[PDB]
Amino acid sequence: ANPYGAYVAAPAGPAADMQQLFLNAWGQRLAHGRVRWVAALELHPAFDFFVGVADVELPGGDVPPAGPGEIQATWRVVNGNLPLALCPAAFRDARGLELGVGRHAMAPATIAAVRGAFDDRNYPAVFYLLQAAIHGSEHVFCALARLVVQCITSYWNNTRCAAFVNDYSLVSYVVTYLGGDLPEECMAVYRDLVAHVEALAQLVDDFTLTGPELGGQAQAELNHLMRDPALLPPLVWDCDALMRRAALDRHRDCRVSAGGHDPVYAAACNVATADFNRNDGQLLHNTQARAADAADDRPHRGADWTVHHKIYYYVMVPAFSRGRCCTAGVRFDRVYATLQNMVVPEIAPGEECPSDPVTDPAHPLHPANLVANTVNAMFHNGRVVVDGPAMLTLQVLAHNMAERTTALLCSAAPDAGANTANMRIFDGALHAGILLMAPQHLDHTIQNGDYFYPLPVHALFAGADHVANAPNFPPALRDLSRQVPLVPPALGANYFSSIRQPVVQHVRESAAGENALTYALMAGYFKISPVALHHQLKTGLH
Repeated sequence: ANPYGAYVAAPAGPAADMQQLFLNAWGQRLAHGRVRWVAALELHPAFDFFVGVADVELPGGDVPPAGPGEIQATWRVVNGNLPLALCPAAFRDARGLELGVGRHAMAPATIAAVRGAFDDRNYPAVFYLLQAAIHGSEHVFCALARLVVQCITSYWNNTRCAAFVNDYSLVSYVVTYLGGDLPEECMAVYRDLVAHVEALAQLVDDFTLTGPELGGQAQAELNHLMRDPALLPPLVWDCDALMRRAALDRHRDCRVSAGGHDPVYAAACNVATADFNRNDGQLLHNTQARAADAADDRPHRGADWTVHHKIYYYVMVPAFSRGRCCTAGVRFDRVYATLQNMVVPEIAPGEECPSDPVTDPAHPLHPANLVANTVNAMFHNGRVVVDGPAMLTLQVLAHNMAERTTALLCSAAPDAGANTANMRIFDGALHAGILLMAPQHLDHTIQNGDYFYPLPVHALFAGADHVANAPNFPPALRDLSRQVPLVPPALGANYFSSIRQPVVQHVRESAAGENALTYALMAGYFKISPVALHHQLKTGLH
């Protein structure tokens, strides 16, 4: 048999290496046997029965100790996990559809805008490096605020498309703060986006009952996955979701492995502090508004924040990307470098700052100044228009920066499952990572592994194109990958994800408008425990 979806490895140091260490040990295991989930033992709905692994303590291990393949079973958590056989896609779609009527609904515009962003193969690379530099930091988003307003307007005017939709934190800000700074029709989009994620959040409370607090965890946490503090979103800039998580009753038994080390926090990082090559499992927790509010212990953002993120990444993203997209770790040195390597000609004494880059030869984006391998070059390729001062704000990065993108493997035993009565749930996630939206041109900087390296934390985000066209991709597996999510066993396995293939499969083939497909998923994300059903039933979910 093929244990791919069955096995779960433990963090193998160098995040930017992980994914490779993988395709070099499972190259055979994969091309050989066949994979089930990616498409006999359907003994029960509330569970998943598969050809286990035998004697191995799942949490660790580099490769499956080939041998007596026993048969294990895992608890499908959300109802969304019931195979598409037992639960037709066409149905779940219809479910969300009727579920939609009477609730929020992203306007035609906002959809075409955001989708477009995601489907744009020429999406200005600069934006990623910028996003990388603006690592979830609100403080920094505020600095480069001028710069940003430019990119967004720039891009928007070129093609009505939301500038940074691939990152909630930014999208969050762009709503919080560049009020009358972006064109009307355009700010609209960014708002609408959050306005939706706001409704999807309300949906949970709409089908949860207002009562006691079971197991030190509010009802909604037992009745729904997104609202469940046990699952941290795929991508985490700070350490909020990670703090609150470790702050759960023993009867969960949470285990988080940071790149392979007990995760130690960090309140900040300079240019003196920053160690791009650090392998010790220390996570930056610096994303505050004021540098004064500096913390190492307490969390910064708040309870809801992290939620909306999960809502965005697990619903909104799939909703728009339909799977064509993938999470990746960043090479901050490579970035920070070419980033703070610009060319701003001296402002002509007596003259005013260059406004137009097609004429004034003193404009950093005038062809005359476009030096190869310089951030000036990039802005040009992206058909982006940013003036000199804006470009200079990048001086901030030296003050507030993020060093390494860490691979996170967390886990725990089920909640309202004690009457269920071993196998624990596994979930991956990236600390300093970003979501590569559309797949940029094969031999270019984004794909060339220049600044960013592909590293899927979950089946939901693992576009073949990103991983297949990667730097050292075994040409043998090219075929396989063209139809099988390659999430590193170090980051989790299908039969253990709080959300398995059915869901993925759903998105991939679903054929509903985003609004519909949105609510659809948000629904599928409800729990399955008796209590869940209790609530879901009372409120009238089904």
